[PDB]
Amino acid sequence: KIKLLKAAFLQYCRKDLGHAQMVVDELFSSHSDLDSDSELDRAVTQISVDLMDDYPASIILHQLEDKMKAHSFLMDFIHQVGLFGRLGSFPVRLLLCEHAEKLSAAIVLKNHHSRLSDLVNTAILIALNKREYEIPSNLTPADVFFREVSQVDTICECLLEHEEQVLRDSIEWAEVVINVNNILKDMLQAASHYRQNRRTVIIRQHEIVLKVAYPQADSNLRNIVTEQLVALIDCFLDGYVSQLKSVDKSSNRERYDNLEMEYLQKRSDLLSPLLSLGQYLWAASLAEKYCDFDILVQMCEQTDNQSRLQRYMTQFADQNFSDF
Amino acid sequence: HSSNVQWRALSELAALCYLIAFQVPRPKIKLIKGEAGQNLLEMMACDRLSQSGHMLLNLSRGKQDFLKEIVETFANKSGQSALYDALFSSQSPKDTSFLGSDDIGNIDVREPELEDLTRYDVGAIRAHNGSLQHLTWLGLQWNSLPALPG
Amino acid sequence: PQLIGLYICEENRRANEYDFKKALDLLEYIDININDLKLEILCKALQRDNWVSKDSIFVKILLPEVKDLLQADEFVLKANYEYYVQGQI
Repeated sequence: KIKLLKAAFLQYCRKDLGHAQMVVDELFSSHSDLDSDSELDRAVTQISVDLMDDYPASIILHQLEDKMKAHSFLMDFIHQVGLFGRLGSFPVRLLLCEHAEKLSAAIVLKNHHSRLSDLVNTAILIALNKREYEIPSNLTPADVFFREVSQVDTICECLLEHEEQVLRDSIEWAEVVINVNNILKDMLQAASHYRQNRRTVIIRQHEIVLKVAYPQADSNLRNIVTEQLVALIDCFLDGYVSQLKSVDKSSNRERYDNLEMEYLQKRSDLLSPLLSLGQYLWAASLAEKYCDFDILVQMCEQTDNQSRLQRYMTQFADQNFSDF
Repeated sequence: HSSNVQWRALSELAALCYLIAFQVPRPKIKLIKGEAGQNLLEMMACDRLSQSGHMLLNLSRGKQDFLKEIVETFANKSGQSALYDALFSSQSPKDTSFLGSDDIGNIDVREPELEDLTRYDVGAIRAHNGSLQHLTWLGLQWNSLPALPG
Repeated sequence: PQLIGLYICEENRRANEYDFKKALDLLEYIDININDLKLEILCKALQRDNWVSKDSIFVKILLPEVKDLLQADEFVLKANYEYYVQGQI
């Protein structure tokens, strides 16, 4: 109940000064606790996750940095007092701490980038979710657009499609559709390196692949490459997250695990074809990123005279010969 | 010396190289300490644009807007690795090699104008000390063009 | 005060990004209610918008300074306050 998650949120406050007293409220917790694994332990998971949601709900950047440290001495004040169990990730809602970490480094990666075009796509993205208090206080806000920033990505995309409907593409309008590509990209670079220090999200990425495909149809050479090294930087983070979820699930209920394979395999084919017009100098890195997707790098070696590449492919491979 | 398949692929690769060179702007001549130094630097600039220029053309006369294809296909970073591959042995570290790290951005992919080419040649006559080799080459390069050299 | 209030008067017609930016630079020049004005000014920063400038002044600052619910005391105020939680982050 609410009386409990307000008692550990009170023991973490003292868990910054001393421990002894907090270690006896975790000791009173283990004896007074339920201790039936299947849901009462996911009743204290629903508490540790309701306080990670409140250390994320918390000088707007130096104030969001102070909150990635707070949620860092909150993940250390859980490892010690322990806090060595519970997990209610299920569907849509331990991986939930990391995820709320990753999205607080995303909140600081778009705080570090503040210009008039993103701040406008953000104000359009927040006025659409609800109204804002007009007692000044107009960021128009962030502390709740952090716990949910995933949404200011699918909307600062709908504000690049209405800024592309007026783009009239015309050159300065294909420079504004790349500036956003570069931010959603290095906001996905910031969640990757925060995991190294350990269906709307994805749609908005397959939507900007196709809009990064319509533009290189009319673009000065060099520019059409930098947005191609970018949509290659981004596609290599999606294929890496479907690989990591595969490896997460295995065995029984396999039927669902061989149906999600066909789905990622019909997309590394839809990202390959897309790169069939593009430069094949990136194929070598796309073929290595989803380190097999051989059918694509095998038909790039066939379209050219690089019988040297299909010999360099089979030189470093596990059963490609029986595949080629 | 090599076969036809390598020729086209290599000439394709070379066309990109000459293109990259031609695109490079005229160097900032005023920025040099002395008159001799700056005049030299400009002389070389004219030589670069002239030699690469005629080559770019003679390779583009082979086909219709052949240049456009070269950029659209090999301006991709994939070409940068295909260039390093054909030129060098891959064993060398690809990090400290300038070729592998250059930012090939917005290749003009615009064939050269004859009038510009003429003033490049004239300015680069003294590039190779006016060797009859130099001039006989230029004179031959203009032998296929509709405008004649000065 | 006089300055901040005069830089924001309805008399100052061509008031642009720089007039408010400087009317938020003169707050450390005080020695009464700070955050009442912080609002007074961000609000005429919108009256002049005629729902562009709010946009820019959030572009010029680089944030839990501004208020919110207190503010509305509305479709693109929250809409810009979303790509203002991504900017600050």
